[PDB]
Amino acid sequence: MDCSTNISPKQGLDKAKYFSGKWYVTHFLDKDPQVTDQYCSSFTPRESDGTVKEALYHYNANKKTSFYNIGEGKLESSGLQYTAKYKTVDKKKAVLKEADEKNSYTLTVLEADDSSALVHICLREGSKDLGDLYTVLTHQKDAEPSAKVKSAVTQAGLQLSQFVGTKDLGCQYDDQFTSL
Ligand code: HEM
Ligand SMILES: [C-]#N
Repeated sequence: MDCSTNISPKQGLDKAKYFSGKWYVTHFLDKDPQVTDQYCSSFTPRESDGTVKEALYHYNANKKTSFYNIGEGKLESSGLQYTAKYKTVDKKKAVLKEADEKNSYTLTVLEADDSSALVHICLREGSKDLGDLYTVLTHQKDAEPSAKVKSAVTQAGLQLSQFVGTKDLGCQYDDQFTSL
């Protein structure tokens, strides 16, 4: 399944609002799961001189297992958009696999304000797009997304009610891992 084509970062976005705190996914819209399991996610993005580093957590709400990654990529000349290669780590950040050259994701920020954000993620391996995801983000677990971000969903051509809301999933987070 092809990642979504009309995706570009919102211009005028202040990078300090996006590379701020930690993010929790409150809603996600996944185009074509080759998996039926539903996930929760939290991550902590930081940027310096155009390089983005982010600690990334996923919790499988069906199996009740968690996995961990560290992404690294460069900002585009376009604005708040980056393609990241990623390490696979354990909960203590010990590296299981280094980043490689075939596995990457491209994250594009479509809205970000003081409390909330809307991003798009296209996950790829080699010549294949593996996932396309929109995620609504907030800075605390189950905080309400802002009006601005709900408007950005509607402006992306989407319906917020068609996203999966993560509150109902019994999410568990590892706030230790996403600290720093
Ligand atoms: C609630 C939000 C999310 C959902 C529902 C979701 C869903 C998934 C699923 C189903 C997988 C495949 C797991 C497997 O079977 O190996 C996956 C992997 C992955 N996701 Fe997400 N994801 C979420 C958030 C994010 C975010 C925010 C990012 C990036 C900042 C991200 C980046 C990745 C990466 C890099 C992998 C590959 C991990 C690997 O190959 O081991 N995901 N995600
Ligand atoms: C995750 N995509």
